[PDB]
Amino acid sequence: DIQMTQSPSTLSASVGDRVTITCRASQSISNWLAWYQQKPGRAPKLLMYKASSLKSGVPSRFSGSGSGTEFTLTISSLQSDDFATYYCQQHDSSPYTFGQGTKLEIKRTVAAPSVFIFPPSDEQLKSGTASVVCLLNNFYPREAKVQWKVDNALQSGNSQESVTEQDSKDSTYSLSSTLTLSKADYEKHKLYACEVTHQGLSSPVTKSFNRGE
Amino acid sequence: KKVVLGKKGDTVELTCTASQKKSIQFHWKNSNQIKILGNQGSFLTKGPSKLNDRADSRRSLWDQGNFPLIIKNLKIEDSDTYICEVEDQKEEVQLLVFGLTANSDTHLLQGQSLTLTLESPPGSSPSVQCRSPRGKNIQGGKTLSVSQLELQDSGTWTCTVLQNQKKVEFKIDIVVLA
Amino acid sequence: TENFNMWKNNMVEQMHEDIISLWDQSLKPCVKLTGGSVITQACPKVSFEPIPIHYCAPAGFAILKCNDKKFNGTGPCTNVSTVQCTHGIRPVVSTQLLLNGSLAEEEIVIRSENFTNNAKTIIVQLNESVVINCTRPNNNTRKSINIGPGRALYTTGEIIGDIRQAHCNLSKTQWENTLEQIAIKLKEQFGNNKTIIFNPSSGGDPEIVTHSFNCGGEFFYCNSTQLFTWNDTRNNTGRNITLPCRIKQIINMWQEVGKAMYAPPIRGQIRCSSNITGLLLTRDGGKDTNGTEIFRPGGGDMRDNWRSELYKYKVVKIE
Amino acid sequence: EVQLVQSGAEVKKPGSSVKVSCKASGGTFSNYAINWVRQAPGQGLEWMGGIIPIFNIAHYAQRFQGRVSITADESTSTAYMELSSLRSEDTAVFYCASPYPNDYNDYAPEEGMSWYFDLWGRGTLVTVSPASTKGPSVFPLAPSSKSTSGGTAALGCLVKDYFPEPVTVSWNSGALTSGVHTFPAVLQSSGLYSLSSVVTVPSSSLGTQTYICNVNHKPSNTKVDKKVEPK
Ligand SMILES: *C1O[C@H](CO)[C@@H](O)[C@H](O)[C@H]1NC(C)=O
Ligand SMILES: *[C@@H]1O[C@H](CO)[C@@H](O)[C@H](O)[C@H]1NC(C)=O
Ligand SMILES: *[C@@H]1O[C@H](CO)[C@@H](O)[C@H](O)[C@H]1NC(C)=O
Ligand SMILES: *[C@@H]1O[C@H](CO)[C@@H](O)[C@H](O)[C@H]1NC(C)=O
Ligand SMILES: *[C@@H]1O[C@H](CO)[C@@H](O)[C@H](O)[C@H]1NC(C)=O
Ligand SMILES: *[C@@H]1O[C@H](CO)[C@@H](O)[C@H](O)[C@H]1NC(C)=O
Ligand SMILES: *[C@@H]1O[C@H](CO)[C@@H](O)[C@H](O)[C@H]1NC(C)=O
Ligand SMILES: *[C@@H]1O[C@H](CO)[C@@H](O)[C@H](O)[C@H]1NC(C)=O
Ligand SMILES: *[C@@H]1O[C@H](CO)[C@@H](O)[C@H](O)[C@H]1NC(C)=O
Ligand SMILES: *[C@@H]1O[C@H](CO)[C@@H](O)[C@H](O)[C@H]1NC(C)=O
Ligand SMILES: *[C@@H]1O[C@H](CO)[C@@H](O)[C@H](O)[C@H]1NC(C)=O
Ligand SMILES: *[C@@H]1O[C@H](CO)[C@@H](O)[C@H](O)[C@H]1NC(C)=O
Ligand SMILES: *[C@@H]1O[C@H](CO)[C@@H](O)[C@H](O)[C@H]1NC(C)=O
Ligand SMILES: *[C@@H]1O[C@H](CO)[C@@H](O)[C@H](O)[C@H]1NC(C)=O
Ligand SMILES: *[C@@H]1O[C@H](CO)[C@@H](O)[C@H](O)[C@H]1NC(C)=O
Ligand SMILES: *[C@@H]1O[C@H](CO)[C@@H](O)[C@H](O)[C@H]1NC(C)=O
Repeated sequence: DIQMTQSPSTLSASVGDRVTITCRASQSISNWLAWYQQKPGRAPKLLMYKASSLKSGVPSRFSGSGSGTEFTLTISSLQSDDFATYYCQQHDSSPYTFGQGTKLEIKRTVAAPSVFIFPPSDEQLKSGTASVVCLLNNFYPREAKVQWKVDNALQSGNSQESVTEQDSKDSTYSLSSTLTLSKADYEKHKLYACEVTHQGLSSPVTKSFNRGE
Repeated sequence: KKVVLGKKGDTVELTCTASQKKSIQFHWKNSNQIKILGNQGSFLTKGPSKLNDRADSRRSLWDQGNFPLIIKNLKIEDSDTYICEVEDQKEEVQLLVFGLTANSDTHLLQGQSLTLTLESPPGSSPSVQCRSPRGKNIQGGKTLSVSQLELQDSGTWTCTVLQNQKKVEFKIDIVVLA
Repeated sequence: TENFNMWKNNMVEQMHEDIISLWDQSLKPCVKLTGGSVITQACPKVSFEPIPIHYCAPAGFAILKCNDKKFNGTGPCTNVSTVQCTHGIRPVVSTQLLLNGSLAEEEIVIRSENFTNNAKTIIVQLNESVVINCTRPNNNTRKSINIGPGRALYTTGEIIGDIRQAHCNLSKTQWENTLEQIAIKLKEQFGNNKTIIFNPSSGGDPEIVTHSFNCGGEFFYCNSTQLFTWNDTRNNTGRNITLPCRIKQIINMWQEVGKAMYAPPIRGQIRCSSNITGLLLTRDGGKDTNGTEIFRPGGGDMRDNWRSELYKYKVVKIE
Repeated sequence: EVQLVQSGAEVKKPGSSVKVSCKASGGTFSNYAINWVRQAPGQGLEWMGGIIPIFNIAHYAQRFQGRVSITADESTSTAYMELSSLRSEDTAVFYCASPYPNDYNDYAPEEGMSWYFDLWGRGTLVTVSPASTKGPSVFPLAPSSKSTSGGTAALGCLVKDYFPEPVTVSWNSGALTSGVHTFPAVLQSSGLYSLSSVVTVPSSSLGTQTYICNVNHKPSNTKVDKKVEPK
């Protein structure tokens, strides 16, 4: 069976800059490849088939090259309508395998992530469980691993991630993490935190709260 | 000579096996020794046979060395002695085709008689042996009729025709009402 | 003494497994169906052409050709000769008719494994090759261009005919005189008092019922009914026999048991002119059929196609 | 035109079965080779199975051998793909792709046979959750007195426990275009959802003006006019 691999995974690309994507196979598959674009929450659409042949109604800035094992997707100029994900399919033999995926994003100055915390109300705790929100507003790059430190004891379970894509405002990100423990595991503890790791702001500055006023 | 019983208007499957699990050239001839089915290499052939198109074979099993002969919708004239000349070591098999019916609507009144007329091939003498939902066995030969037909006889009857330690169970419907 | 046996030969099995190996490297199907499981793959069209072959014994062995007029095909020969390789042969995969092969110098020669066995095919080798012209016309696309003052030069491409439909041609006169010659050799084999009749194929897979073959990377199927209908007493004088054919995508593999599907025809024209070197026949007797024998087209096993051209050869050890 | 039409959004509790549809708007049906493709949330494309144009043969990937059955309905010109024995991991989107329908009577391409996907279904999301239709439980979120961000703080409206999707969290049909971050929904440990629609405004919005996060949910017609209240 054929294994596909793209490069790079993440792509901090600027505007207008000429960029090239790769895809390597597990065996010689001739010139039978295809490149797909897919915008967020939308069906993928074919641009390049036959490894390099363009299709009717496809822009000219897109250029497919290569054969055998190594392949490349090149783009001359770059507009604001080409920031999607790209997949390599291999229409050689079944089973048809696809690519890993490469997110083409925008680049800007390394924005300082914003640490902020939301106080959970009692209509939220006196109903089922407890809520804790360490919201990060406007930062960069996307790669910013968050850690959770409640009661000093390192957290290793009940923490979920949830980010948003890049907006057409200032190309920034926003995330939010939460805990899934009730008022029983709440009264038993009093100290909290959420130290996020990132090169933009090294020092683990954190915002938290204590039981009551 | 093996034997197989087949029901008029039904599919049957004559079998034929060579030693090793390999696909080799076979054939099927009747009493007059006429081609019915063969195989040129890995293709299927046919013959001038009466069942020119009613024959077939599961080509998937040819690779395992089993060369069937599947006859479907068979009448009665066809019941003969079939030969499977495979690689010199030919094999024979006898085909018998029986069938039963009534010469009166199965929706009978209480007491009336019901005459089951059987269709036998010109060769062997069948051995009829009916059985109600109750189980009252009646033995015959060419025909088999039931005298008193009670009300608790309603349901389905199993008239099994035996011949040569092999049998083919039938299924007739009987409705008695008044 | 040196006994020959063309039917229990081993070059025939060797060549068979080699010729199959050629195909499975120079002719890939868009999807093959064998052993239940199914594989589909891209299938770039290619111009496959029957390319001559010499059978060559390995280091230490020799092949033996028997050069006797009217050879049994089996049984001790007298005027034998040694070789190293066989004269070039064309590996024609075809049914009902053997093509582009060697012929008899003298008269027609019918050979069989068992004449009385009606389940055994009858290899009929001709002494005079009949020519067949098969071709898919370029009838289909209707292009044209408007020429005039102020006229730009575009081309209007629209297809109007069946891009899969072809036909072959045969000399009516040649073929008739050919059949009447085979019937002569048959009467001098089963009896002069016997009557001869040719009749179409009984039934079965498409490849057998209809004279199939490969030409230009495409698979033909030719309704050879006009060919084998002749009752001795039945385009009468000097015309041109023409039979219907069709390119198919879905063919049943001859290599093993199964089906395969290939890409649609290619643009342009597809033409092959070949020699009818011989025909694969088959007989059918049913406990004495009054006093008349019928003969149908056979074929389907490619060992037969090989055997027709390896009947004089025998490989042996030179100890 | 010549598009492909897919069926709506499916909600299934584990252990059931669902059969998705896919009609071919134009062309000729026998020319289509409809293959089904799966895409799990936050994951890449994955092939599943398809039919063979002039065979009726349907082949599937080894992963989905005895679980999927792809059928073709000639009468209505629709293709179906049923999925048996539903678990939680099969939550995904199922597109029906297909190489352009070239007329059977047409000279062969250079690819021989086109196994690339030209046409794509709009998308059919299939979520496997145990829970049934629940109303979006809205909760308040007030600003903090000890703010050290940059003068500007942040309020919000933490919508928790709802099902199914979607659920638009607009503010007065457009209260502000800056700082509004309507995060995506996530499945809790159970079978519900939880997003966090927040926004950043000047610290001078105590009582001069405050926005309301009007939360809707047409599938259960639940509405909420929760007014944001500071502290
Ligand atoms: C040959 O002659 C017979 C009549 O004697 C006729 O029925 C048959 O159709 C003719 N040709 C064949 C063998 O089909
Ligand atoms: C040709 O050889 C065969 C095989 O032995 C044998 O039947 C006979 O010698 C010849 N043919 C005839 C006329 O029977
Ligand atoms: C070989 O066989 C033929 C049989 O017809 C015989 O006539 C001929 O003399 C032989 N060859 C020679 C030249 O010895
Ligand atoms: C075809 O047959 C003719 C004799 O009619 C022969 O001269 C020619 O070489 C043959 N063509 C080939 C090479 O098969
Ligand atoms: C073909 O064989 C016959 C004898 O069967 C012979 O008379 C003839 O000369 C050969 N070829 C031709 C047509 O010259
Ligand atoms: C030739 O074929 C007949 C078919 O009836 C068979 O009976 C006979 O045994 C065969 N002869 C030989 C060579 O054994
Ligand atoms: C058939 O084709 C050949 C080769 O193209 C040509 O020489 C001949 O005139 C054509 N006519 C016949 C005899 O079929
Ligand atoms: C195409 O031309 C051939 C002769 O070259 C003819 O036999 C056939 O009928 C034609 N097909 C049509 C009508 O397009
Ligand atoms: C075959 O023969 C017919 C005779 O009318 C002729 O019209 C046709 O063009 C021939 N086919 C070819 C070109 O081989
Ligand atoms: C065969 O067909 C051609 C037309 O393609 C015709 O001109 C020729 O006379 C025919 N050949 C003969 C005489 O058999
Ligand atoms: C035909 O020849 C055979 C030779 O065995 C003979 O017995 C028979 O009487 C002949 N039939 C006719 C038509 O007289
Ligand atoms: C061959 O000839 C007979 C003559 O009676 C005919 O009935 C039969 O259909 C033909 N067989 C084939 C191959 O269809
Ligand atoms: C070719 O074969 C089919 C068999 O069904 C027959 O119906 C048709 O008439 C034949 N065509 C010819 C060559 O006349
Ligand atoms: C076949 O012969 C008949 C009888 O004259 C004739 O009508 C027809 O033109 C010939 N077919 C062709 C054109 O080959
Ligand atoms: C038969 O041989 C000739 C000459 O080599 C070749 O041109 C033709 O294509 C061959 N026919 C077949 C069966 O492909
Ligand atoms: C075939 O059988 C019939 C039986 O009535 C017989 O009269 C006839 O002469 C036979 N055919 C011939 C001419 O051999």
